[PDB]
Parts: sequence; C-alpha cells; structure tokens
Amino acid sequence: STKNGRDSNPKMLGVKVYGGQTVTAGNIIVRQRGTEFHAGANVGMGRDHTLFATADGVVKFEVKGQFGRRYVKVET
Amino acid sequence: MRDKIRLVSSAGTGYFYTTTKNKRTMPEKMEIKKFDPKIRQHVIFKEAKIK
RNA sequence: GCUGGCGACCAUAGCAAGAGUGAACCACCUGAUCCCUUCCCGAACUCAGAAGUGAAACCUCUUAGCGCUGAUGGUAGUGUGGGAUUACCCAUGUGAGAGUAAGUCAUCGCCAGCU
RNA sequence: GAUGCAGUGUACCCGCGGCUAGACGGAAAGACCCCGUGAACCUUUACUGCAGCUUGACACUGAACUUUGAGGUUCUAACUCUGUCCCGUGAUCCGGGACGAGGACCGUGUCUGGUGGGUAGUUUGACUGGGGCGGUCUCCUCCUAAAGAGUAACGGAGGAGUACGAAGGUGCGCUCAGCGUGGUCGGAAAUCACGCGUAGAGUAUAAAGGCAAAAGCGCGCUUAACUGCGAGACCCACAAGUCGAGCAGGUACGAAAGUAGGUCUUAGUGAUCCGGUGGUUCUGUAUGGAAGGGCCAUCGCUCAACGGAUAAAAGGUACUCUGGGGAUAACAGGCUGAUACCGCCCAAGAGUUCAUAUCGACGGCGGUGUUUGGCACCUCGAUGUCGGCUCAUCUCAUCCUGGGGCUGAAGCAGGUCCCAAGGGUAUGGCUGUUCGCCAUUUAAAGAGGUACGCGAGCUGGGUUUAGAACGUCGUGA
RNA sequence: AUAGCACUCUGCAAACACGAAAGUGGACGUAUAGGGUGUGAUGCCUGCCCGGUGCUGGAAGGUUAAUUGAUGGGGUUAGCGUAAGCGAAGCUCUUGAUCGAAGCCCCAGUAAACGGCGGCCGGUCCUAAGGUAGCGAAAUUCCUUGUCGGG
RNA sequence: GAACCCACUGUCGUUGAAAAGCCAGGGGAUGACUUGUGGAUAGGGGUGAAAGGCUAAUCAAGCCUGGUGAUAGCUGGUUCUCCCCGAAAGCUAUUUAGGUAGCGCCUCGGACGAAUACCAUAGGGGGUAGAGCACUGUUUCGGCACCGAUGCAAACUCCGAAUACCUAUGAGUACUAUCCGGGAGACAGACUGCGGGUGCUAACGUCCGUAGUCAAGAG
RNA sequence: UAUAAUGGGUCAGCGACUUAUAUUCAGUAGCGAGGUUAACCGUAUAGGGGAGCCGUAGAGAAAUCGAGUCUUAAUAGGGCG
Repeated sequence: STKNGRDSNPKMLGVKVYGGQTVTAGNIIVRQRGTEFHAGANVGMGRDHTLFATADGVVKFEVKGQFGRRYVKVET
Repeated sequence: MRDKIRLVSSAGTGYFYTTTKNKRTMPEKMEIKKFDPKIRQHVIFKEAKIK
C-alpha cells in the first residue's frame, strides 16, 4: 500500500490581460501567488497580490528600476 | 481550544458582536470600544456568555 | 569650469587600486545653556556656534585588475510534408546555450551658488 | 483453434456394414466466480417492535382493635374452592340451596418500570488490473503537466481539521547570518569591542511563489478584527468561491499629504431540515391582547463514506433461489517472454609445465515456447475431468544400435564434439497419484508437442454438493 | 436410540404443554411419582479454577416509573395612574420540591451450570487457576514417507 | 432357515418392461415384529429412535383461488416507402461506478447579418526542448571547507527557442458568429503516429495530452 | 463478428407506444383590450345559464405602497420592474 495519492485543486493563476489590450477600471490583470509583477501607474494591488486597473487605458509591461523588477501599468 | 463569546453594547440597544478567546491567558472579562449602528456612536462593549 | 539639491537610467554605467580638491559649498569640528535625546552613553537625533583640519568622508581623475557587455560562422533543438523506428535522414521555414574576435572606467534634464 | 477467406494439393456419380477424431456435437437462458441499493431461511452482547413473564399505583375492596405515614392482631359480609350433602334428574357438565375450609389476600381491568432471538420487520458503503484481506474517501504545496488555463493512475514526495487583543491599526526608528582577531571564570559554541566578505538569517506552521517604501525586527498611542454599500472583473454544471477603486456615517494614529473593512499569500472545514438566545415602526382565524409564525443577528455536526439515503441498524448459507455478465475470475486457446530451459562471445584461473584434453570466475549476446508468472482478446441461452486403461501421431536439443574428428587416445574401456529419426526403447513393492524412493532386469529403459493427445472409446481411486466425527477458529449460525 | 449414571425443577387446583377463553393432557398418577438437560453396558475412575456469563441466597445503602402537586415565573381585566406604567381576585400556560416498587450497582455460594487450565528469556511477569491419573505421529502431528524394530 | 418385512455388493437397464426395476448374492425372521379395517393431529402449523426427514410422483415453510396486469436501474422483441441534416463514449456530482442529473457535442423554429473563421502585419507574457553549474544536491582526479581541472538532475536554474495562446488592423474566400425557444441521443470506446507516467524502453498491457481513421464509410 | 457468440425446422393466421384527465410549446380558425362558459335547464348538437378562469402591473417576508417599490440615517448607491 502506498503512502502517496494526494493533491490539491487547481487555482487558475496567470496573466489575464496582455500588452496592447484596452481595459476598464476594476479589470483584473494578473493573478499571482507572489509578487512576480509589480504595480505601476494606474494599477493597484490587492491583499493576495492581485493586480488590477484603476483607470481606463491600455496595458503595458516593462522592466524598470534598480532591482530589475517587472512592472505593469495602464496608459490613459 | 478557544471559546466563543459575545460582546454586548453597553448602551442597552441589544446589539452584539461575536468572537473567540483563550480562557487561560485571558481570565478577566473583555472590554473594547466598538461602533453601535443602533445609535450610530462608538461605545464600550463588554463580554458575555454566548449561550 | 567647480559646488549643492532633485530626477531620467540601472554595471559598456559596478567593484578594486592609485592620485588630487578648501575662495565658496560640503565635510569633519567646539560645548550641552534653553528645545529635544539614548531600554545606558550629546555614539546617533537636536539645539547654540566658528577656534581648527581637508586627516577621515564625499566628490573628480587615471588604470582593463576583477566584474559586466558581446559579434560572425558552426552545433543542439524545432513547426509543416515525406522516409525510417535507440530517436535518426531528406525538402522547406526557424534557430539557441556555451565558447571565440572584440568593447567598456557611462550618458542626459531642472534649479541655486562660485569664478 | 476455419468444410465455406488466401495460396496450393488431391478428388468420376450413389449406397450398405462398421467406427467415434471434428462439426468448440445434442440435452438444461452455468449451479463455480462476480454484479443487482434482488429473494428466502438461520444466528447473535446489530436496530426497532410485539407476545409471554414480572413490579408498583388506581378500581372491584369491607369492619373492629394496636404500634411507631407505615406495620401488626382479629372478624365476615364482597370474592375463591378441579371439598361434602340435597334438588332440577334417569346426569363426575351446569344452576340453585345447606355446610366446611379460606378471605379483603389471591385474581382480573386501566396505567406504569423491568426482562424479553420466543416471535416479526429490516439494515449490514464504494473504489479495486476478478472478489476478499490490506489501504483510501474532505482541504493545502511541489512534480508528472508537453514555456497561457486545464489534464489520469492502488504514480513520486510532504502538510491541515489550528494560533494571536496582540502575533491587529498607525507614527517613528533599526537590519540578518557567517568567519577572523583580541578580551575572567568561559570553553567547539554564553556576553564585549573591532574588522572581512557576504543574503547563505528571518517571516506562528508544510512547500511554493515572494519580501528594502523591507512583507524581517523594536517602541508610544490605540481598536478599521467598524456600520450601509459597491462601478468593474476572475473562476465556475449548479450550489458555492475570489479581488476590488469609490461613496456616506462614526473612529484610531500622524504637524501633514495620508494609512487602516484583521494577520506576506495560498490549508485550519459542513448545505438543508429541526430546535435555543437577543432585537423588531411585520403578522395575529369575531374584536382587544396573547400563544404561535416572519425578518435581522447569533448558537447546537470526526453528518471525516466530509453534495451530508433514517432520529435510530451486525453476521451465516455446502440446505439454497431468481434476474444478468465472457462488461469480470478458476480450465484449455491467444499476445508477451520477466522467470525457465538451450546455445554462443571474452577469458582471471584449475589442469606436475600447458586458458582452450576436460572444467572455467567477473562480465556480454541470442534461440525456443516444455516451467512459475503478466494481460483479460474468445467461450458463463455450459468449450464439463487429476491420474489410470485402450489406441496413437509428429519433432530432434539422440537413450541403444550405425559413421566420424580430438584426447592428459598403449590395449580393453572412458571423456568431449560433429553426422544421423530406419527400427527399437522393463516388470514389480509403497502411495489416488503424475513424480519419487526401493528390488531385480535390459543393447537401451531419451527429452518434448499433439485442448498439460485420447472420458458422444472404458474407469472414477483424488479434488469439489447434500450425512457424520476429530484438531483448530468463532458467543453463535 | 438404548438399559445404566448424574444434575435440576415440581407439595398437587403440581411443575410442564395445548388453547383467545372455557377447558384438556400430565393422571383417575402423588417425591421409590412427574417434567427438563447431559452422558451412554461393564471394569478402573472422573484433577485444578467461582475472575467472566448464568443460577441461588442476602442488603436496605445509591439510582429509578406511573401517581401526587409545595414553590417560582408568565397571559388576561376590575381598578390606580397626566402619561409611561402599575395592577389584586377569578380563569389559564408553565415550572416542578416531597412520597414511590421491582430491576440494576454491592456481598456470598454454585462447574456431572455455560466456560478456562499462561506467557517471555532455572528465572521473571501475569493470572481465577496454570493439566492429576491415563494416553500419545492418534478418526487429533504442519514439518513428515519423524526415528527405531517386525513383516 | 421358508412365507412375510427390508435394502448391503455387482452386472444390466438410462428416448427403460419400470418417472427408482429385474437378475445373482445379502439382513431380520416371538418381537423396540409385520399387517387389514376405521379414526386423531393442518402450514411458521403437524409429526419426527433427528436425515431439515415426511405432510397425495411437490417441502429451509404444501396446494388452490384472490390482492394481481406485484416490482425488475436487467435480458429479449418492436411490423410500409422516399427526401434533408447528423452525434457521443467527455467534465462535475451521486450507497455512484453497466443507472441518473446539469454542462459539452446533434436537430428544428424564431430573431439578427459580418459582430466569425482562415492568412499577413503589429503588440504581448512565459520557463518546456536544448543547454549550463550562478543556487540546492550529487561525481572523479590533484593542491592546500577552500583553489585548478571534470561529469550529472522530474520535484536544480546564471540562460533559453520552435510551436501554441491573447489582442488590434487589413485583402480575398465562405451561410460564419451570437441570442431566444421545441425535441433528443450519449456519459463500455478501439487502433496508429508524436510527447510522457507505470510495466521489463514486455504485451493486440494500463493511464494521460495531441492529431488521423474506425465506430457511423463503400471503392 | 463468416465467426466455432445469441435467436429462428417450414408455412398460414394472431402478436407490442394506447386511453382519460391536467399542463407547456408549435401550427391553424373565430373574436380581439378583451376572450370564454361549467354544472344545469332545454321534445335537446340550437337557445338560455357570467358563478368562475385567463389576460390587462410590479416591488416587498409582510403590513403597505404603486409606474414604481425594497434595502438604508440617506433624495446616495444598488436589486427587481
């Protein structure tokens, strides 16, 4: 008899809106367990590290800063 | 484990909150300021049996 | 042409070693009266000041020393069609990683002082 | 596992007497095995009723004297006699009468506690390389998972069924770990001071994704671990789950711009029904109230078989039965060849010396389809056998006889290898045996395939129905 | 099954059985009789255990039913109150003190009652107690075609 | 030891002379014996020197008639013709696993037309193949845990494709997409190639992803 | 599945999606902001019979309001119309 045989339910993480798409305020952009992407301009962060848009515009990804962090922002 | 308790408004409105508590580390009755929607003011709430 | 502040950028821009700067600015610097301060200490924070020094520190300059960047060519992998089954071959499209030649001791913007 | 398909060989048309190798021959919707939220009967400390037995209270049920509500003594008139006598009456039933022995007891009705396989109705999960035994059943993290999401196995590894009034909020402030020098006990390693390189420390707890405006570590003040909501999205069969700017009211911390709707995040959970507690400008069976119901808030689940059949449930059947399945096991066939058997390559060495006369370690490569196995493709509206008897047919990896090479072959014998399938190739004791051991023979008493050849050719000793007994297991069947 | 043996129940309107009852069998019998249970002529015999379940005998201690209904709390209205509210009696909803048997808990006996007669390396642990006579590879022995003797 | 009552062995018989027998042998045969006539016991009952035996060729609960056309998630069967379209054997839950329910896939009617798809161009995130040793582990040889060489990894990563996937614009081709309603079936799949787990890099083996064929398709 | 998986020896005759009620959808006809009767009476498929049913208004648990209503301190926001 094996001592294995368990696993957890899926969580459906990942990027929901890619670069170049238009969003409205409140749209969820990234679902993530940790902070792989950071919040840029017009982007807010939830209590579970979810990134969402706070204004209408176009999504844009970039790499910025002295630590080389990945940022996502919304251009109005 | 942790026991359940009610915090009852001292204004006499009957409003209450519910929470848990460690009886060993907290033998005394709990008292804390909270909002009371019945009178729309902050007042002191005191511990009581949850029954 | 120097000094200070605030940004763009985040190593071709960083570390390391060596050398300079006191007019102004900055830095150490004097003591602790009042404001304020240390689970103790005017060491840090703070106040009241210029008798000393550019020693340290911060800036500027030089060096390829460490680091970082990095081709061209080839190789591995791979979508579609065909031929084979120890995982290859042909046609067509695509194309790394590592390594080699080589490069680098940054580049810009706003304001205020001194020549 | 083919009379009927492909290739090929053979074969003029039709009877009669025999024979049983095949037509998976005929016969009985398999009885073995599994399944169905099928059946019957049996057992018990399975669940739940009832009969029977038993306890007390009330009624039938009365009187007179005593003692510390109860107990005692006495009586007769209720009531009992399957005791005697008389009458109906010609009668061991029955009724009436007279006696006698008992007597408010016994017994019966209603209510009530106990006991209750005597009897009755039922329950006793699923997954599963057949079923049983074992393990598992809900949630979180990683891999499998093929660079969006999702993705199975009785695949490989680990965790959860909590904790905290601060370990929450805010303002201000601070950086770990390691090594090296010195410095009392003090050292491998307690604390102190100074250096070197450096995230390897820490984050209540498993792993992963993260963490300098530190999300890590301290101090002061505090309760936003608030009320009413909520544009817009993620995920999704449903029921559920997740993120959220912003608006109003009341707060906390900051000089202020501001931050705060619990904790770095992802586990720490349970629908509906039925009840309990607080509040309420709801309802209220003629009317006024009330009881009860509604609405808002909250409490009672290892319902863990975790979408939870009931408030309440275990076993046996060889005494068995029905509906089904070759969807699924035991025999034989099939695929495979781990295992089994046979052959070959290399060669440490053994063989007085000499690897190869004969053996040959450590390793390597194949063949066959006689073994033990793996799978579940055929057959469950039946393919019905362990051994013996009778009768066979084929293979060659040859037991004897025939022909040869080498030899550590003097001769006689022997060893090893090559060619060769024409013929031949024991009787008994023991046991159901196949096998094996033993006795005595023979030139020899070979190894295998043929549904482990052959039971519509024979037998029926073994296994495997119903009877009975022993050992052992069970309370028992 | 049996003759024989043992245990146990039954005092007569017997125990027991059939039947809803009336009644009937037991029996026109009476403990040398009748029912139930086990063993199985005869010979020699029949060891230990009462912790468990059962049965028998005690106890009046604890627990407990129907019945009973002391207290306490509500609903309603005469009235008293500016109002809020208070509010007897009478009806009614509920709460439930006290009394209360058998059984069970407790204490003994009983195995020809149902049952049991050990472990781990002489010792030790544990039991209610650890197998007496007799027999033994047996209708019981897996290993096993045990070993030896006879045929 | 005859009659009479039984039923131990064997042959035959087995669509029999016979729905239990014949033949040759066998046991008891004054007793707990055999037998005629007439009576009693009735179905959860009877009777049983006890085999679950017997109770009219029927017994782990007789036969007959009623409830009754019991129920059966199971097996079988389902009858004339032509035209059009055309599946699935998956996910989730289930005392559920060969049943069923919601969704996915089919068909018919209505609404509404480019909102759809193929391809080109542009924008975008990734951590697989490959590779590497910078972390975590593991490996060989030297020098003194470090230093120089040297290998390996599903649960290692300083790196890192091709394809797939999301969005916007656009030519050409095509009854495309979407919404609202009526009716379903199906929830046992198989093989082959490619990427894998398990198994022995066995199986016409088993479990997933992806494409083709069969299923439902002849030549 | 030629299957060595099931069923049928052959012929003739018989043999299996019905009936009643309720409800929803689609066709078709009458009337149309309206439509329609049931039991019953009736020498009776006529004619009477308007009780009742469907449509015409939602929101809210409900009392209550009503083109609005519920939640709320809110005329804010939001849900159903």
